[PDB]
Amino acid sequence: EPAFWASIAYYELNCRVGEVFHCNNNSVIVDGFTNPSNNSDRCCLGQLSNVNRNSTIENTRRHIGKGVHLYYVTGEVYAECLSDSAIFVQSRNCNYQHGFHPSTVCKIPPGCSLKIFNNQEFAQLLSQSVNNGFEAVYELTKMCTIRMSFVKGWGAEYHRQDVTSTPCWIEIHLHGPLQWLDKVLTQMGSPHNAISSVS
Amino acid sequence: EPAFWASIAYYELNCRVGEVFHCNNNSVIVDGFTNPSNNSDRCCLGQLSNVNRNSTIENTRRHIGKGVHLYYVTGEVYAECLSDSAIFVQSRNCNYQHGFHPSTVCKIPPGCSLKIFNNQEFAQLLSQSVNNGFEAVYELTKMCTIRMSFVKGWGAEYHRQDVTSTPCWIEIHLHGPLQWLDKVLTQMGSPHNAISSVS
Amino acid sequence: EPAFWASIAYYELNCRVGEVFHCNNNSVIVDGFTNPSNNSDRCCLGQLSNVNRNSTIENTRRHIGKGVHLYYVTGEVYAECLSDSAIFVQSRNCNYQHGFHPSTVCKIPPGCSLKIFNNQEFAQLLSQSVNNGFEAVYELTKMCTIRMSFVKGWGAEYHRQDVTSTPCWIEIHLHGPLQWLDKVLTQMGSPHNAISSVS
Repeated sequence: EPAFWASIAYYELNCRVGEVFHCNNNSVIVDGFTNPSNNSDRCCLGQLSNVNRNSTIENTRRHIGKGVHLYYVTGEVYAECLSDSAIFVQSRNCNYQHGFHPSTVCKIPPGCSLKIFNNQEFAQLLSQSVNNGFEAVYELTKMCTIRMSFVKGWGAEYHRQDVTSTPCWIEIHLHGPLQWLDKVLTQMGSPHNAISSVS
Repeated sequence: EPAFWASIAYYELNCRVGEVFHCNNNSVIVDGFTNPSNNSDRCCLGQLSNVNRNSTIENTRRHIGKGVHLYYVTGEVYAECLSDSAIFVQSRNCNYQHGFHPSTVCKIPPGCSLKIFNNQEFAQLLSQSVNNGFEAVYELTKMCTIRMSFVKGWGAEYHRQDVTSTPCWIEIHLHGPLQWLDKVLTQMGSPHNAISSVS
Repeated sequence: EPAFWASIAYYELNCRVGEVFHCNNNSVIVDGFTNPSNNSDRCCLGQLSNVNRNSTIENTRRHIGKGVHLYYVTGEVYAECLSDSAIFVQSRNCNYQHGFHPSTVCKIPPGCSLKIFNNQEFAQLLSQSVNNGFEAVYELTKMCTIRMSFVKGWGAEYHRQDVTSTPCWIEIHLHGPLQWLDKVLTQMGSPHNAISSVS
């Protein structure tokens, strides 16, 4: 249905770095090398520039290497750690599809794989949370974004508590889900407690 | 003449959020829902991401809803508040076309409408300010951008004094005007007091 | 080989301003006027917006005028100062092709010209630094970006020590070089001292 199944924006700490990548090929790689082809469907982080860069970020960028392979197949998306260092994923849909806390950050060690989005499991939540409120379904908006860190992990068991603390990370928007979510939201009504224009 | 009649970039406070939208359809909507189609010509704010986000911004984003409808017709552009909360517009051309101070921020309450750019009124200023200086016509550059806030207002009568203080707002560039302005500027000469390269 | 020979992003101080321009025409101009055509292959800085802008930046933007002409021919790229004020270039490849320190910032006074990238000279470095390490060739990544300031200079002989200190400047990525560099890096191996995921 959508021209792209995902889009990916990259950051270094809390500052967006480089253009947004959009994916139509079902298999995309985000690596740390230097090819600029927006076509190909390699998202190459290595040729993103940043003068604000520091040593701990430069070092990390040199260990992304092969990076992450993100495979869209039917309704599911899996992420594979091709890099020689681990990646770390925070997916609310995956944290649900299992049984973890919504803020759970999972490790995908090198060579490993993980379903990070379940288009079915999501589809439920959608319907379950329709007759559950409006803001109920607004929050699902949070499920269609997945955050992923290269090398350095964050949260429970690390010093880094926020993804914005990690040197190299990406944000993945799943356009499939967002479109279905959109269909639902456009047929509903604003929250209760209206909103002040001054405060 | 131009491929797009406008482009719109969105911010939350003082940080740009999301990609720039470009408009070729004469009617565009900027709403708070979650459709990613760059085609359609709905600019959907709800699927823009931000970890730096805070509670007062999240709340506002949930009241944008239907948002603003921006209608380009002949030379004029009107803005219509479809949202259940008001939008606030700062248009130098509209502040002139009327008689307000250039920094005047106008409210468009829900259901209301307002001509925010007058392609004629602008056209005058252009000619009047040609034989009025160069920096005279450089400043017109400021007229081709319009800033607009959702829900929270800013300036006179609010605590918020700068648009950068508002949680959710957009910046609209009118490519029609800019092109005509460009035609004029390329035939002129730099300002008087030349410029130091050290200070 | 690449769809674009360069891309250029603009900044004001340390904040990215406006969209990235991509160049396929061998001759591009970056000026300070107001045409939005992404086609043309004029990159027009004057119609980039910024509320965070200050007086010293506004003044500079008004002296860019004709700006810089960047000519890609065969393997070489030359930069010509069309502006009435000088531009300042930091090109690691040019600093090498000559004999300067890598951080050397060169002035191109109005009317002047300068080869800022030598596709041959680069080609050497590439091969020389293959059997010289991996991180050896990773650093070449730094050579394919060129930073350029309008009017105000930076570094040795000025108060401004960092390009991020200059009010108006651009970052140019040479996609030719990056692609060849990419070919090389994808056939190699990560650095020695592996990397901690916690620190």
